[PDB]
Amino acid sequence: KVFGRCELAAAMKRHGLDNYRGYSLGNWVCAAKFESNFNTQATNRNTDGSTDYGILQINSRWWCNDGRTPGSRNLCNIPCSALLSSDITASVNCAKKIVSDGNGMNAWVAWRNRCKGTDVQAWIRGCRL
Ligand SMILES: [Cl-]
Repeated sequence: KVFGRCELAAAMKRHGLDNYRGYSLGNWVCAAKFESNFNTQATNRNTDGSTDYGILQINSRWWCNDGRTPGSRNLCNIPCSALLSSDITASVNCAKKIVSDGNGMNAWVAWRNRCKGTDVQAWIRGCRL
């Protein structure tokens, strides 16, 4: 599924991400935009052979099992393919674990490089939340 901007903002809002660990909703929408372009089916292979999955490009190196990333972990205890649903619940639940961990949203490369330090409020402008 390719989410609309406000559609995704609303979904993230009702799943409790607004100001979760201090990260306002626009940060989460911005992260999803630059990770997956709002596409729940997005997958990308990393140089080390792990793969990023879904709307928030969750990495099999640490967070989910795909059975093809030797030595990796599965900290969200979930098959990576489960992070590709049209329903964002699994990705949000895993994201909340990731963001509470250590370096916060810096765990998402696209967030650090494209959202952090910018005015992210524009990402939720006009949305019915
Ligand atoms: Cl292994």
